[PDB]
Amino acid sequence: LTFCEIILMEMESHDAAWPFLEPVNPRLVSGYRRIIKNPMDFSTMRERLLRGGYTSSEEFAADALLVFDNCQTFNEDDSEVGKAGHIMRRFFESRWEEFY
Ligand SMILES: CNC(=O)c1cc(Cl)ccn1
Repeated sequence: LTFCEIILMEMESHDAAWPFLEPVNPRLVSGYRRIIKNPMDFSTMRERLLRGGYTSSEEFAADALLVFDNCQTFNEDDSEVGKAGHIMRRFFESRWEEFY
């Protein structure tokens, strides 16, 4: 869970991390409530981590991949959020496989 802190901090401070810092506001994003069943962002993961709500690193990795799966589900690959999402997803997978 130490590395979970390291990689979350690096993700939170990443350049392309702007679409995933805060939860998506369904009032502002049309159809998001309908398309995405399990919304997830970095702050939600951050709150769960500080509270200690992560049993294992796998549960952490699950929510991380959930962020990028949700991004790919709702946004186009050539969209601004989509392009930022591909950067963040590749960043996570890379750093995650470095440690483990
Ligand atoms: C992760 N962010 C999104 O999925 C998103 C998508 C759109 Cl269209 C607007 C704001 N946020």
